[PDB]
Amino acid sequence: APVPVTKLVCDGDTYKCTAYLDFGDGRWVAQWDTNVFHTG
Amino acid sequence: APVPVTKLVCDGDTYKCTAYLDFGDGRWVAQWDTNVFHTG
Amino acid sequence: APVPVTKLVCDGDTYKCTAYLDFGDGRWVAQWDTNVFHTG
Ligand SMILES: CC(=O)N[C@@H]1[C@@H](O)[C@H](O[C@@H]2O[C@H](CO)[C@@H](O)[C@H](O)[C@H]2NC(C)=O)[C@@H](CO[C@@H]2O[C@@H](C)[C@@H](O)[C@@H](O)[C@@H]2O)O[C@H]1O
Ligand SMILES: CC(=O)N[C@@H]1[C@@H](O)[C@H](O[C@@H]2O[C@H](CO)[C@@H](O)[C@H](O)[C@H]2NC(C)=O)[C@@H](CO[C@@H]2O[C@@H](C)[C@@H](O)[C@@H](O)[C@@H]2O)O[C@H]1O
Ligand SMILES: CC(=O)N[C@@H]1[C@@H](O)[C@H](O[C@@H]2O[C@H](CO)[C@@H](O)[C@H](O)[C@H]2NC(C)=O)[C@@H](CO[C@@H]2O[C@@H](C)[C@@H](O)[C@@H](O)[C@@H]2O)O[C@H]1O
Repeated sequence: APVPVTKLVCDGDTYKCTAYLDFGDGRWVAQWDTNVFHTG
Repeated sequence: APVPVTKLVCDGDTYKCTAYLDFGDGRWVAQWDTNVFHTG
Repeated sequence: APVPVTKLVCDGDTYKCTAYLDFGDGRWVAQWDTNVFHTG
């Protein structure tokens, strides 16, 4: 079931974003690959 | 063009995150595959 | 290392979401491909 994201972070060493989820004991995350770059 | 996200959810059954968008009739979403897992 | 997201936007022309990061000079983003579609 869809559950809300309580905090979103991203990481330019791992090239992943991690979404902390509201569910159960509070220790579930969603995580996906991303590009990370400097604008301008 | 980039539009704001009003709410972000993720789902450990479908392995998707869904971003509700502020645009048009209010019923547009962005969605992507994700990993979902327990930590700790 | 993980850094906070300050703003999340998504774009139905590019089919990407972009996360502005709290890091460094403030001009780093994470960006990933997404589906974008109308619901209901
Ligand atoms: C002089 C200095 O410290 N420059 C920093 C860059 O080194 C750093 O870019 C990463 O550098 C490592 C090598 O140390 C590479 O393996 C990565 O591929 C580089 N990442 C990117 C996206 O270019 C940048 C960026 O820092 C990274 O991304 C941030 C958003 C954050 O997650 C940091 O923790 C992460 O290291 O920062 C310069 O200051
Ligand atoms: C006893 C009990 O209820 N255990 C729950 C797990 O079943 C559940 O893990 C999912 O289980 C289904 C089969 O029922 C699998 O098809 C999924 O692959 C499992 N998902 C994961 C990520 O392991 C877990 C996790 O719940 C899921 O993810 C949450 C973040 C949330 O989105 C839930 O709605 C979703 O079902 O929870 C245990 O309690
Ligand atoms: C009459 C009108 O303006 N209709 C709009 C649609 O054209 C638009 O759908 C995009 O249309 C372009 C060509 O104009 C296509 O290349 C895209 O593939 C279409 N995208 C999608 C997702 O269908 C829709 C949706 O607008 C897009 O997505 C929004 C979330 C936002 O990012 C917009 O800036 C973006 O154009 O909107 C209709 O109103």
